[PDB]
Amino acid sequence: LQFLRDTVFLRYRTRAYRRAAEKWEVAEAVLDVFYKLLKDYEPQPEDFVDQYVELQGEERVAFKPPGFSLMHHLLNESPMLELCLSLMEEGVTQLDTYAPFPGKKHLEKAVAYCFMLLNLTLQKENRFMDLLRESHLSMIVTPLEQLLQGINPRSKKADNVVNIARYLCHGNSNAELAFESAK
Amino acid sequence: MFVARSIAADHKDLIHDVSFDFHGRRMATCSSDQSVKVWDKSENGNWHCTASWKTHSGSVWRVTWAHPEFGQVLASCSFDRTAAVWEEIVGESNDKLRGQSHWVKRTTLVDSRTSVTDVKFAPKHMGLMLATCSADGVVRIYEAPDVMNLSQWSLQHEISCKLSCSCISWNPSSSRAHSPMIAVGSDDSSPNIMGKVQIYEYNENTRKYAKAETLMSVSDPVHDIAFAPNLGRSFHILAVATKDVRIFTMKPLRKELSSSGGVTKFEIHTVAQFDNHNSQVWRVSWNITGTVLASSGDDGTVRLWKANYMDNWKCIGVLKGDGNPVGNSYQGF
Amino acid sequence: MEELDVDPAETPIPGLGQQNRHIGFSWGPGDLLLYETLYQKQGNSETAARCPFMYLVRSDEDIYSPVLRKLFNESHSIFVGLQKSAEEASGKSRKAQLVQVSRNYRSVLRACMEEMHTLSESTRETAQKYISQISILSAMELSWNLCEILFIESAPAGPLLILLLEWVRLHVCEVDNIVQDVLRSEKPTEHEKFWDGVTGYVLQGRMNEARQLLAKEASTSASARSMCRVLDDLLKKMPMLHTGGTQTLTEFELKWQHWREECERHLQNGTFSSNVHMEAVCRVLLGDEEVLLEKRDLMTTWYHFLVSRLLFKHPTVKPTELHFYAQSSLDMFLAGDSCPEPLDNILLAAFEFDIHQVIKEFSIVSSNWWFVAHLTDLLDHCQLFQAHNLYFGANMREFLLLDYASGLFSHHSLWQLGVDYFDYCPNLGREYLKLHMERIPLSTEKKALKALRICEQRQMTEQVRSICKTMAMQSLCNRRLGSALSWSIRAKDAAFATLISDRFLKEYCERGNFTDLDLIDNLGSAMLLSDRLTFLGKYREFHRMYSQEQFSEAASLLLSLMTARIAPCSFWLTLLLDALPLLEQKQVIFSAEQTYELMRCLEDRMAAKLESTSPDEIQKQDSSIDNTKVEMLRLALARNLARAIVTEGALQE
Amino acid sequence: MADKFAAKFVSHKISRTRWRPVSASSLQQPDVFATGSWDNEENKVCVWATSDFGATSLDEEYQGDPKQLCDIKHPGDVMDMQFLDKERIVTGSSTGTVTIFRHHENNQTLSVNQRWEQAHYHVGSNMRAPCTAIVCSSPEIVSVGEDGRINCFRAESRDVLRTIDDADSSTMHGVTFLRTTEILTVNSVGQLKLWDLRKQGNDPTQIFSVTGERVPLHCVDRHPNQQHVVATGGQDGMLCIWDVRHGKMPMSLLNAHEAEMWEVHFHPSNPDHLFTCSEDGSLWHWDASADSEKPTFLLGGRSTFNISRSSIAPPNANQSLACAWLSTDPTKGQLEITNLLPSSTLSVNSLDVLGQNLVCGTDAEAIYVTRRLFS
Repeated sequence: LQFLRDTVFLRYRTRAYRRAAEKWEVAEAVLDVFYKLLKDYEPQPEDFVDQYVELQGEERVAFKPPGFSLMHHLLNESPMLELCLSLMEEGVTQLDTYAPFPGKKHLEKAVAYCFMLLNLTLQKENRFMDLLRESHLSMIVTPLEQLLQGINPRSKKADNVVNIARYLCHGNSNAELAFESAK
Repeated sequence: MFVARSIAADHKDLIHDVSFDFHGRRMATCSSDQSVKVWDKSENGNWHCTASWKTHSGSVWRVTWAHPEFGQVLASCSFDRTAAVWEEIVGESNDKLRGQSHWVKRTTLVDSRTSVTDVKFAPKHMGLMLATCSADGVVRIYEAPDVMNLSQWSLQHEISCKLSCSCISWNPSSSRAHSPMIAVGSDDSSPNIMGKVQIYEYNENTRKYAKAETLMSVSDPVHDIAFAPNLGRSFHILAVATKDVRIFTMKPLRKELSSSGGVTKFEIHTVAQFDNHNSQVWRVSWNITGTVLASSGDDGTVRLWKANYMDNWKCIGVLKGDGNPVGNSYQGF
Repeated sequence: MEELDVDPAETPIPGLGQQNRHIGFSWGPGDLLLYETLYQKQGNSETAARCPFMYLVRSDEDIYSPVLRKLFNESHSIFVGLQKSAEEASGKSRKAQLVQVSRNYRSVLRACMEEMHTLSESTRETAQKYISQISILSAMELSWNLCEILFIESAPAGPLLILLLEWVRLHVCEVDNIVQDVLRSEKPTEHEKFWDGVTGYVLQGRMNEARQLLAKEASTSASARSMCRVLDDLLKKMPMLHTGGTQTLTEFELKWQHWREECERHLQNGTFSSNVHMEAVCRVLLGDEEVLLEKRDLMTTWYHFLVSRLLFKHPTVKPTELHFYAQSSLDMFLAGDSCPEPLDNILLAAFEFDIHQVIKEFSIVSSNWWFVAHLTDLLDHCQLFQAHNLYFGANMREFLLLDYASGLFSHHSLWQLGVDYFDYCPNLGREYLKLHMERIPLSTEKKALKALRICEQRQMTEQVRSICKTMAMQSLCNRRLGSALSWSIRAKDAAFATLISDRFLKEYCERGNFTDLDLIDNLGSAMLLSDRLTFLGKYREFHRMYSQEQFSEAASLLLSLMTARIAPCSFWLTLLLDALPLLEQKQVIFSAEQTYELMRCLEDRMAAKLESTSPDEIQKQDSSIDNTKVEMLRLALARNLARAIVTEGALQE
Repeated sequence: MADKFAAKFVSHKISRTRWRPVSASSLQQPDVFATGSWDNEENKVCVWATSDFGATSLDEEYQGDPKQLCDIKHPGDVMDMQFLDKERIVTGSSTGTVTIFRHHENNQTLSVNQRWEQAHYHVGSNMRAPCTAIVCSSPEIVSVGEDGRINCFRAESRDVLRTIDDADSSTMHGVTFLRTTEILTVNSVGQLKLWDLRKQGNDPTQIFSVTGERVPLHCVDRHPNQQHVVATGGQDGMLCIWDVRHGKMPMSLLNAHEAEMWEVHFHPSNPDHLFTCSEDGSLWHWDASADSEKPTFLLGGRSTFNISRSSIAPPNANQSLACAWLSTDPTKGQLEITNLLPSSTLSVNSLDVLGQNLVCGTDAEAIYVTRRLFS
């Protein structure tokens, strides 16, 4: 998890590349793997107790589950939102140019997986918010409204609405993406 | 607030003088035990005995130091009718600060047969020279042309100021067209001898050191003379410690050609003639900047004056050697 | 500043007396080193013990406090800001930034006071020194506020009155303690000093609390409601700031006279016969100070007495009248209780102006160069000069600058903010800084960098080269290369360059060959420093040249080496030895004429060395072998040249 | 500046680089340097000679290829290398064995010497939490990290000398100097601890909630003008400038955006030049962080356009207001940024700006050298 949080999603697009399809393929594969992992993982109510090892003096640190740690990181301040915004901006700048590129399907799959991940995280938080009020030592959880309305160092606002509007202008095959956005 | 005690040093006999390096930290002493001790005051607040070794067998008196930029040498005066120079040689390279260091005798100052007065250094400008004097009135100037051989002392100047020279002070040049000045105060052990202060200049037309001007006013045996530090001016200030507090000012009048050939028209004005000590003075010393004057006496009294605004010196610090220092006055900054 | 100085100093030494000793002096960066010795004195004594306890005497002993270092830091910051901002006069904006700087200094001094009070209540022994310095700095703050409200911003009737009102409110903090003691002791609604607290609250202009106190007194009593209502009506009739200042001074004076005459009428009507407290309050409000003269023990000091007289019977103050009333109050206070202090005289002088005389008096009482230099710069930056504030006795500005520079140079590391002092000196500050920095070492980085930068800006390289040669010799002591070359380039020396060249040549002769040819090839190959340095560089490059082997350039470079004639014969011998395989091939580079010209120059130099001394005969016993090798090589060269001449003749024929 | 278009292709990554202890000068730099690379061929420390000097050396123009002198493998990962005296190379390792060599300064050869071992201490199991920051006071070495342990050693030492483990076991991150014996440490929690080699005096009680947050910082360095002035940059997004002489006092807080603040660097001669290498973004050089505002520096940044061949200074005339180092209130952005990227997607990991000679070791198997950055 530490390797995937340090190396991946930090140095995977702005590196020495001689082909434009390499970054697209890397991003698509990473997003698909992360979506599959988050869909296979399921938070259990038993993960809220103090997981402190106490077996014959085996005093260790709080060995939190990797999926729970990833969920807490995505709930608090994380660069995943900025990465998704940059990916949406790149997709808009690729779609408004209208050029035969083999990365349109990869971009569509990536944004669909991102929308599915957002829906899954929201559905999980809908039931996680009830088990956090009774658990000892709660974490810092922020709602999706604040993350969507946060200020970005580009136009003092979020470009999500701009990307959604440009999707309707370039609407050649984004029906499923518009449906996921409406959901 | 000062941690003052009643005993210091480790010399059992009569301690003569001390000296300190221009860079600080390092010090040295000269007493009657025929053994000089060099101390190193660390940053922790203590000064331990770094080294102690014999040097002279006839009561070492004065001690001089030099800057490390031209060579860390030590020239001391003694009453054994001779004098030598000590050096500090270190080994190894520069792996763990400095390696093993030791005191050595690279060379011995020759041409010493009578009582050596002062053999301190000289200002650079035209080269770092060494002035050797005695109690006969002959001043020699030695130079070191070989930077790798510290034993070479080429004799290029030998002046005969007559009488019996005691103190010698230097005044460097202020620009590229100025010549160094040398003041010589004699001590013939007779106040009835008129004329004890001599002035010597570096004449560019003769390339030697002729008598620039003389002074027949001071006839008492001169004990110490000290020039003021050059601040880019034409006039100069001099402090003559003999039997009272004497401070004179030398002003130029004709320092050009034609009107001033081999001599220079300089007017000497007595700007301070005090005698509040009711005795006599020994040595006089100036501050590193030119604002504090320090002197002592034979009765065990130390008097320190400071500058004001009218080029006058008034007693600010009065210390009693045998008694206790009385008074308290600290202005501050 | 008089002709006479001050009294003798030097604290007494716990001991001595019975023994005969002496104390000698040693100079230093403003710190005198005193040592006990047995020189000429009145008696004789010996037998002393050793103990590391040096005597360091200095006037900068106050720098050991953590507050003074911060004070110097912010003072340097404000000084740099003022010196960089005072380059274009305007007037209104100038006074605005001056008031802003004054408020910043006020906040800084308040923070310093609170932190030093914290340190004082943390400490125990130094409480006397702490309260003494607190008192002297409070007097300094009083003088600063006075000069700021007088000379910095000359305000007429109204603004200056409000300034003095808030100054008195900030300086007086005893009415709150009196009210607290009244509330604590006995009942909180009645006491013996409640009327005194009410009078103090009324005098301080705190009507918001005076009304509440009057209401509490009326609720406690049973026949004081009418008196409290009359007092409230009188306070309402009393004009404030909306009547004068920005309106009409004549109307303000008329309203003040009307209020005064109404108070006199209310006092003389007869309703103030009862209640000795309110009667005394009304009598004090008129102008009679009998109660004040009776209870002067509670009236603090004559400063507050004078400001109370000004608030009472002085609607408009005149400078001469102000000084007259000040000396009258001083006399009437001394007639009741003496005060052997110079603070009243200093304040009287500050009232009677003469800034130079006040500065001289403060200097002869307790010297403080920082504040006087700051106030001098402040009054000089206003572009206003009068014939009563000119500096006398040498140059006061230069003297204060030198004192401020020495105050920092007397310590280590803290002498960083002293280089900016000499940015406006007429070619004297450079020498003053040199006389201080030519004796102490420089082992820092940014400090020496800034020093070299300001030196190359002022165009003076004497001490620059003096330090560069020391750095070069220190590098040669460890046998450096790149650093030594950089120092030689920066210094443009000659003797040290020859020394390091001879050292490199000796190292090459001892090692047989040279391997550090690229360590000294980073700053050169173009800038001809000197002949021997150019020859060393050309030999270092000839190394690689004959390593790659090229006949034409090798012949040209060996011709240059032979024409140089500034090298020992040991190098030329090896050159002539190893330049034969490169010439064995049939070439036409440099004809036989020039080749044998170089050969004859070499043999002439060899014969000259023979006639002078010996060709390394006392060092090695290979002279015969070298001679035989030279003979056989010159024979082979003659054969090759004859063959080349034959071929050239056959080709030309 | 003096950025051209030539760029060599040298496949050699660089993690950090130390130089010879230059005295009485901070702009001038030697030509031989010990580079602790992340992975040239493997994790090791090499010696490279070029022509780096102060105020741009004469020989070797643009694009200078260094030359390898001696290579010595280093066990673990290199994160801190400081020169103690003159011939001492102390390198920290992630495995817990801090290596020390007494290499020859003139022979251009590294000599294997001593190692301080035992850096991870735990009862029950084992947790790898060694020391990260290493400072040298000459002849003293102090190592700290995210563990609370303080490892103090003197010259010529092979084993442990002082292991300070106070009750306030914080998580130190970066170290900085103050003068000749005082050292400040920025921890990974948002606190500062200033001590003096004479007596250890920890005091991490400086929490700021209004006008400047206390997010765990990262790197810290000193200003060319006034050695006491320091600058700290971390995850807070604010290059906080402080005028600390013995107590924590701020001065300027520039709200940086789209950055991480991993390694801060200053430029001598002209102290108004600051660089900040990070991992969140491309290449950009700040020009108005600690100072006020310098015109003629926009029209670039991030990865668009480029401003070089000219370093326009603010006009100096007859002003009436003070203009110096002043930039508080963390509400600004990126004022006056100089784009150093040649409009190409690159991943850099080290940038040393010791003087006018900039050296950029990147992960894209390339090198970048700028001889002048102020003219």
